Amino acid sequence: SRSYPCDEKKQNVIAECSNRRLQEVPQTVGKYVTELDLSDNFITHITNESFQGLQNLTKINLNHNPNVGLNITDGAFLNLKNLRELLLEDNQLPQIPSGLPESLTELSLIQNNIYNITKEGISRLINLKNLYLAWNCYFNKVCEKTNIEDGVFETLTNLELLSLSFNSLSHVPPKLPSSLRKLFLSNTQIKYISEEDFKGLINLTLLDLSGNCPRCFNAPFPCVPCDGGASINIDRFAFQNLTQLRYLNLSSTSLRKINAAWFKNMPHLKVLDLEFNYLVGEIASGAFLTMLPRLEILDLSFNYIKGSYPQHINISRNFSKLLSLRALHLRGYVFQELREDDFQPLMQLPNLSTINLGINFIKQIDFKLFQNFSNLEIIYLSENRISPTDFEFDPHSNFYHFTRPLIKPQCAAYGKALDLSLNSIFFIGPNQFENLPDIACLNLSANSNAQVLSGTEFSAIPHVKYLDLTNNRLDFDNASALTELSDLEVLDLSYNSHYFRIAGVTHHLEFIQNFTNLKVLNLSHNNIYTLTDKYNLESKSLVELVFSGNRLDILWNDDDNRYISIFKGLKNLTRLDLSLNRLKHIPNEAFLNLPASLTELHINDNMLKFFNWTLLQQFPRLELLDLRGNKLLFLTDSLSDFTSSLRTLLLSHNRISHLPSGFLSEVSSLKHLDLSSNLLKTINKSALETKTTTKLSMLELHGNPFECTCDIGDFRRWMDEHLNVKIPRLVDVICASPGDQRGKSIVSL
Amino acid sequence: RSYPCDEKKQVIAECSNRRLQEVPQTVGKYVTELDLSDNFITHITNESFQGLQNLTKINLNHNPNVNGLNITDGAFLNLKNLRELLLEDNQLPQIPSGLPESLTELSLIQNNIYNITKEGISRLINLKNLYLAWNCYFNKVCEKTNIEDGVFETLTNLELLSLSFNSLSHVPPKLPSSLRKLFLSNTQIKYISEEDFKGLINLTLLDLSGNCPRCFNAPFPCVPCDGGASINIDRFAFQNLTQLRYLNLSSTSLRKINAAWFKNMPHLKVLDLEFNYLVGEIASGAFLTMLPRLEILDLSFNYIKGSYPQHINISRNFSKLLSLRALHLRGYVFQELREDDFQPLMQLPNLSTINLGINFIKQIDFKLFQNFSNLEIIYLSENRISPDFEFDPHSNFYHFTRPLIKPQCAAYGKALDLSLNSIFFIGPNQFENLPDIACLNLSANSNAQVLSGTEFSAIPHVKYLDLTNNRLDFDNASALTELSDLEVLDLSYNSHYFRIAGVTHHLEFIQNFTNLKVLNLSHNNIYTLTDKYNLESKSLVELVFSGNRLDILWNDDDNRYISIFKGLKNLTRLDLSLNRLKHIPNEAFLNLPASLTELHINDNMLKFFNWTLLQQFPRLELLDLRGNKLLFLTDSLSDFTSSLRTLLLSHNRISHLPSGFLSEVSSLKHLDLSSNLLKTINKSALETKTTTKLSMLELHGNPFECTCDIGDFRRWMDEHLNVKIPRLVDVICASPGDQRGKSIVSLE
Ligand SMILES: *[C@@H]1O[C@H](CO)[C@@H](O[C@@H]2O[C@H](CO)[C@@H](O[C@@H]3O[C@H](CO)[C@@H](O)[C@H](O[C@H]4O[C@H](CO)[C@@H](O)[C@H](O)[C@@H]4O)[C@@H]3O)[C@H](O)[C@H]2NC(C)=O)[C@H](O)[C@H]1NC(C)=O
Ligand SMILES: *[C@@H]1O[C@H](CO)[C@@H](O[C@@H]2O[C@H](CO)[C@@H](O[C@@H]3O[C@H](CO)[C@@H](O)[C@H](O[C@H]4O[C@H](CO)[C@@H](O)[C@H](O)[C@@H]4O)[C@@H]3O)[C@H](O)[C@H]2NC(C)=O)[C@H](O)[C@H]1NC(C)=O
Ligand SMILES: *[C@@H]1O[C@H](CO)[C@@H](O[C@@H]2O[C@H](CO)[C@@H](O[C@@H]3O[C@H](CO)[C@@H](O)[C@H](O[C@H]4O[C@H](CO)[C@@H](O)[C@H](O)[C@@H]4O)[C@@H]3O)[C@H](O)[C@H]2NC(C)=O)[C@H](O)[C@H]1NC(C)=O
Ligand SMILES: *[C@@H]1O[C@H](CO)[C@@H](O[C@@H]2O[C@H](CO)[C@@H](O[C@@H]3O[C@H](CO)[C@@H](O)[C@H](O)[C@@H]3O)[C@H](O)[C@H]2NC(C)=O)[C@H](O)[C@H]1NC(C)=O
Ligand SMILES: *[C@@H]1O[C@H](CO)[C@@H](O[C@@H]2O[C@H](CO)[C@@H](O)[C@H](O)[C@H]2NC(C)=O)[C@H](O)[C@H]1NC(C)=O
Ligand SMILES: *[C@@H]1O[C@H](CO)[C@@H](O[C@@H]2O[C@H](CO)[C@@H](O)[C@H](O)[C@H]2NC(C)=O)[C@H](O)[C@H]1NC(C)=O
Ligand SMILES: CCCCCn1cc(-c2ccccc2)nc1N
Ligand SMILES: CCCCCn1cc(-c2ccccc2)nc1N
Ligand SMILES: *[C@@H]1O[C@H](CO)[C@@H](O)[C@H](O)[C@H]1NC(C)=O
Ligand SMILES: *[C@@H]1O[C@H](CO)[C@@H](O)[C@H](O)[C@H]1NC(C)=O
Ligand SMILES: *[C@@H]1O[C@H](CO)[C@@H](O)[C@H](O)[C@H]1NC(C)=O
Ligand SMILES: *[C@@H]1O[C@H](CO)[C@@H](O)[C@H](O)[C@H]1NC(C)=O
Ligand SMILES: *[C@@H]1O[C@H](CO)[C@@H](O)[C@H](O)[C@H]1NC(C)=O
Ligand SMILES: *[C@@H]1O[C@H](CO)[C@@H](O)[C@H](O)[C@H]1NC(C)=O
Ligand SMILES: *[C@@H]1O[C@H](CO)[C@@H](O)[C@H](O)[C@H]1NC(C)=O
Repeated sequence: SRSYPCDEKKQNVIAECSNRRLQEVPQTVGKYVTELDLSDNFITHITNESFQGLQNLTKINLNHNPNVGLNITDGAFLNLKNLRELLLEDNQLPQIPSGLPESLTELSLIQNNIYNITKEGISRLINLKNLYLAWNCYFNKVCEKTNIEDGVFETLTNLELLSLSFNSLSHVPPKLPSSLRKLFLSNTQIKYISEEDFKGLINLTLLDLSGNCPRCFNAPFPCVPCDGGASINIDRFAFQNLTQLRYLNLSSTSLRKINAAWFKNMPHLKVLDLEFNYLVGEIASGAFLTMLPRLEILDLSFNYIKGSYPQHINISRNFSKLLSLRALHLRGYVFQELREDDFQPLMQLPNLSTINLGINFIKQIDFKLFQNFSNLEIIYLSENRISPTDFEFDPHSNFYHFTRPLIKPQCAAYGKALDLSLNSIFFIGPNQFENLPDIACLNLSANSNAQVLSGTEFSAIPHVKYLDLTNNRLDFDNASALTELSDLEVLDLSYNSHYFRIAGVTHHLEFIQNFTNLKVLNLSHNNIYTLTDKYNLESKSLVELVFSGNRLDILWNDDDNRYISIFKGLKNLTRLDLSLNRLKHIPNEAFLNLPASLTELHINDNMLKFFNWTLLQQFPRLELLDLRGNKLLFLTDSLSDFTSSLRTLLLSHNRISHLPSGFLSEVSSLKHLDLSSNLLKTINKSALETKTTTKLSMLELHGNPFECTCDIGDFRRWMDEHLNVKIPRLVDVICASPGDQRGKSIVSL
Repeated sequence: RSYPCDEKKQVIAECSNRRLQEVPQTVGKYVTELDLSDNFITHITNESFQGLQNLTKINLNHNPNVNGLNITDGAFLNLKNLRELLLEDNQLPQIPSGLPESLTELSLIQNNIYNITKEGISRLINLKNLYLAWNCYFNKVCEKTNIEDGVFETLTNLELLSLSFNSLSHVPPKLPSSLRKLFLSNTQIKYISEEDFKGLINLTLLDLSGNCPRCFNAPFPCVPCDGGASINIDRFAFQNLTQLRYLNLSSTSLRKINAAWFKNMPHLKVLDLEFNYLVGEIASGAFLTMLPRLEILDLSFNYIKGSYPQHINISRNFSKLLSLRALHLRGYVFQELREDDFQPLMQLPNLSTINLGINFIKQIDFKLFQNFSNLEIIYLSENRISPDFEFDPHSNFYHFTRPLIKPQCAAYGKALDLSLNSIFFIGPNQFENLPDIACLNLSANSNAQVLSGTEFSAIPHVKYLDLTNNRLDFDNASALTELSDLEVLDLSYNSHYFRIAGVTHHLEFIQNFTNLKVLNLSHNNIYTLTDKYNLESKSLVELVFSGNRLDILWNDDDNRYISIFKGLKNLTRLDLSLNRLKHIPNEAFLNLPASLTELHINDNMLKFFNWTLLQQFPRLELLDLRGNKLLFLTDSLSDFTSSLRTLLLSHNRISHLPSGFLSEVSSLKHLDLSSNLLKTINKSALETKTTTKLSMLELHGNPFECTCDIGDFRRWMDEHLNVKIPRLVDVICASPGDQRGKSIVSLE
């Protein structure tokens, strides 16, 4: 049938029931459901009856109930004989619930109020593979020191992952099972790591001891250093028997000195995180660098000496021993100048593909040094000074750094990438790119660049294919701009509105036609409303034009003809975005002059009161039409007369009060119709008049003010009979009248 | 209570933009000025104003609002005192027939009138001001304007005539000599003869701009004279224009200005010559000797296309402009300004404003601004220094008329605006040899430096400093402290480094200012500070903290910022709008300065507000909680404040009003409950023994139930007519249907 209140669907069966304002566990769930997600509802109480007839559930998620404490009686879950993954995060739980099923393999209890880790609660769960207990007591939270009953984990003999981070521990719990692979103990106020602490865990691949004896200067959180800001104290033989270790996080442990012999017996170490320490000394001289022959990722970010600004970065020769190194991060070291000889030790590494020098206030760089490298793919120099919920930190993300790729992947994919974003390159000199290697992806966003590009500024790197010049203040006064880059495929000129705003300066966009291979052009949020000389955009190649956040309302205004064909010369164009252009009306001749090659057309978030549906006869490839967030007052009754290509029609956030007789099913093409957040109070039988298939497989109707009287029943039978038409969010397809039905789903009466 | 207009005296009916479909027949019969603009009115007849004799002014602009306005012959003619009639933007195809002989002002701007006729105009002999601009222009489909010979001749009191933006081709003959102001911009007149203005001895303003326009880079469809020739003005065309004060010749494609045009023009004060081709004349400039009483000279946008000369070339004869107060040279385009290039201007005694905006200037020898007698405004924005219808028919077409520098900044003294330049850091000699500057603009220079307490030492008296839209790195606690006289500091939109956790942010310098009155930290995304977590000043009166992250600063797991504003002991005004606050901790709220009079927490997401806590705020006059998610008010609000005059609660989720709330506090003049969820206002809500001192209660936008029991509130309204409820048309019944859309003030 049609499931309510959850949306149920099957994979190699999952009832997503989240964020639905549910007051208690709905009882109408399907029977063959394996994975239920009740996250973000308003459930206050779980008992042994809440999931009575669903013994085929292997996964329940009750995270963030009740959002804006959750009461769970003992053994509530005890009957669920297949339950393996139980997620109870962010629930103000005061203790680990009693009587959890011996079946559990995964138990998350992140972001609760649990300070007593106890055998009664945990020792029964001998199938546990992952247990997450992070973030129950941290920062200035009002909470107790955490109590870990002795030997509480030693039963958990297939335990592979244990996370106790952001809890007050003081010391590494004794008696962990040697099954452990991943041990997270970040920000647990442990000052001292003894020889005994992990002697037994011979399978460990990840150890996280970060933020114990933190470096607190400029902490974005309440930060409590060890006494005299001292180093975490790691015993000489603490990592002796950790032969399988692959991931070592030692960020913010106030390290000044690394004991090289710590790495003696972990020659498979792949990822070493050493951010926010005091290692300027160790970076220039460290022995430990010789002990890391398989290391792929080394993170030394934010080791700057406070108030210190050395002229040069000082890199030990021993970096030349890091033969497997793939990515080196050296943000926040802070130094003025980068010279060829400062990086000799890295030049011979065969796999060094990422070098990250973000946020170092670098003033000058000798670009020729990147030339002398095996296979640099990513040169990240963003944010230097080159010149011509309810909690703040995601419990599931890295705490010390953003985890996203450095360069957008769609740019990096083209080849070698140079990111000079967020510098002070306000003008591109004639030699600013001399001695660079053959860059394919270049980022110059947010340099306050205010110049007049003219066909020569990129001569030294003519093979750029993806060029980001967003958030600058370019002065488009020359028609040869960027014409030197004849392989250019993607050009992003978003947020260069500064000069476009000014009537009196010129604005030349002619250079666009000069590329034989330009595919994607983003002119968004430029406030374009007047151009000089040539009023039209032209390209034989261009496939996608993004023109959001401009002033087509002025370009196409009734008293001016000059821009009536503005986009017509884009002969290859399939995708066009005209959103956010304050259009109240589009002149018919202007709509007719959009390229007939369009398959996708967005005019969302404007101000349209009317739309000439007849004009779609001229767009025989048009598959997606998006008119969301306008003021449209009705629809045409003749849609099938005007297109046989349209598959998706998005009409949400408009003012439609009536759906025409023979609308739904007369148009063969249409798969997906979105009428959410309109002014429909019913749907007439006659709009449901049916042909073939109807082909409609998705119809959105949430947010309309349906009159839930016996009038609607025609539509209800229709839904009942056309179960191939997915209606999402049934709990939001709600009745506005009369008062007895007000606020309920239309499906529930 | 008037309806549907809002009425008031000195008697004026403000009835605009109200969705009305006919002229209302329920307008007070005393009303003298009536404004019905922006309504949906389609028809006007001799009935529409039948009971409103005594009307002196009617505004019908822009009806119907989103065909046109149909007006019958004689519709208005029974209105015998009617002086001002405004009919702009109504798609009138003709001047309406049989208008009353009493009219002194008639405005027909923005219609489809291409025929000016005696039948329409010639008996309207009391006319002082006739506006017919913008009826045919650009690529509008419209006809060349036909002016019946002599049509203006009987208008012998006509002082102002505006025909701009119509296709005229020639100056109309037979203009009455009572004319003071004649507007003929963009009328396609290529030639001015000696006859055209021969009798106009009272003219103080002539506007001939946009005839033979300079079309290069035009922001509108532009049609040049052939060859781009200049307007052709006869040597004697201004013989008798002895009273002329304003002459506008912008965009007339002038290469050469004939000095003799000014032979008989001793009072010219304002001369506008933008968008011509006058680079040569600026250098040679015979005409200048003719204009020793001129006050304003606008020479902006005379740049030669694709010419970037090294220097500006200013004729020595500029020194004859002895009454010049303001010189505008935007858009000349030149590389460098040397002292010798402005010699001619250095002895002009009243030259207070020099405007060099948008010239792409790279180097300025700043010491040259000392040899000036009394420059008050040095405007150098937008250079290059280093270390319906598009146009408003009531505004200048060739430039914005706002002030160059903000008045609040210029009022302090000499002013220097280097906004939108490329001063990405202030070098150590960036300001030497400047005049004693009191108002300084450095907005939008992409400045990224660590200000450290010496960068402004050569202009140590600045009192208003604008550093907006930069990317400053707040890493030295002595930044700006060399400005001991500083009173206003704007640091808005410097979010760049503020949004990065790993860099330092030191705001300690705030404390060092003995005279700091206004501080703007808006839109900086402030969420973390280094070492010192508190703002402190003994002087500060106003702090703007909108668009930051108080949600993070005061989150529940961190206490370091719980007194962030307590040390602002003198503060009266505080804006916490736009900080994504879902809740304020009680301790953080009680730590706001006890001295506050005006507190804004609008446009957050506050679900709850602790009203109790207003006990700690005995000077609190204005509290703004608009644009939140508040579900309710307290029961006993007088228990908590005796000072509150204005409470703004619009756009919240309040559905029930507490007993006696409308008279509960009695310091309160303004209560705004618009756009909430009130269905009605119960009897218990109006119970008091105190007299209410409320004078404005706002309720539009609540979904009222218009059943018979809204009667009690209707009665209270009827009884409390001192309590203004504006916008009664929008105080609307949500129910029952068939009462839907109607103002609660109707029915049973
Ligand atoms: C110290 O360094 C260590 C070693 O790098 C670091 O360990 C990593 O922590 C992250 C953060 O939890 C782990 O990432 C998770 O891995 C699981 C398992 O596949 C994913 O499901 C998670 O993704 C979900 O959540 C994300 C964020 O909300 C979403 O982006 C996504 O939609 C998912 O729903 C998440 O990636 C990571 O696996 C470990 N690394 C290893 C190898 O185990 C540790 O965090 C550092 N310590 C601190 C305090 O930063
Ligand atoms: C060529 O130069 C001349 C001389 O400078 C210039 O004449 C000026 O035109 C403007 C634009 O109309 C006039 O400004 C108006 O003056 C009246 C009367 O005092 C005001 O009502 C107007 O203000 C209303 O409208 C404004 C804009 O909507 C609103 O901001 C304001 O709040 C009011 O509602 C308006 O200021 C100006 O008076 C004349 N100057 C003189 C001395 O008479 C002419 O515009 C120039 N020509 C072109 C095409 O630019
Ligand atoms: C940074 O914050 C500062 C300080 O708040 C801010 O400067 C202030 O801007 C306001 C404008 O919002 C100025 O107040 C105006 O002053 C004029 C001039 O006389 C008055 O006409 C105004 O009153 C009318 O308009 C108000 C609404 O704007 C109505 O409230 C009023 O009833 C009238 O209709 C108005 O009060 C104030 O003078 C300045 N202060 C200073 C010192 O300049 C600055 O704009 C902010 N910066 C940025 C970049 O946003
Ligand atoms: C300027 O416009 C361009 C082109 O539209 C923007 O780049 C495009 O960004 C969209 C996301 O908005 C990308 O689509 C996404 O790609 C991923 C990766 O396969 C996919 O998982 C997502 O579901 C989605 O489809 C698209 O690839 C990307 N295109 C290019 C050529 O980069 C760009 O972001 C806009 N610039 C700015 C500043 O907004
Ligand atoms: C060029 O650099 C800019 C600025 O660093 C990058 O912009 C960031 O993009 C990410 C990825 O989506 C956003 O989530 C960040 O918020 C952006 N930061 C800012 C300040 O805008 C940009 O993506 C880079 N361009 C490419 C092609 O890699
Ligand atoms: C300093 O310079 C900036 C930029 O020229 C001025 O900002 C403009 O202010 C006006 C007038 O209020 C606004 O209408 C414009 O939109 C603003 N433009 C920009 C780019 O922000 C600023 O007001 C000047 N400051 C002072 C004190 O004069
Ligand atoms: C990695 C972050 C270092 C924070 C301290 N610091 C240092 C500077 C700075 C250093 C050198 C030049 C200019 C500025 N700015 C700041 N904010
Ligand atoms: C006043 C308007 C001039 C318009 C043409 N122009 C000229 C320049 C330019 C000139 C000289 C240096 C840098 C830029 N930029 C532009 N856009
Ligand atoms: C370099 O990377 C290649 C390809 O992934 C891999 O085969 C090899 O192990 C790496 N070389 C070294 C010395 O680690
Ligand atoms: C760009 O193309 C146009 C016409 O297609 C041509 O006029 C112009 O010379 C070209 N400019 C170059 C290649 O720099
Ligand atoms: C049209 O677009 C496709 C890519 O979508 C491309 O292969 C082709 O070269 C384009 N046409 C021209 C003439 O460039
Ligand atoms: C659609 O456009 C054409 C002009 O292209 C026009 O003739 C027709 O009247 C228009 N239809 C509507 C409803 O505007
Ligand atoms: C012009 O300046 C002179 C000399 O400084 C002064 O005497 C005179 O009063 C000023 N006149 C005006 C109108 O400002
Ligand atoms: C407190 O503010 C007022 C208002 O500006 C001012 O008069 C007084 O001097 C201020 N306190 C100082 C400057 O210490
Ligand atoms: C508001 O403030 C008082 C004093 O801090 C507090 O104790 C009271 O519980 C709060 N009110 C609400 C509704 O939480």
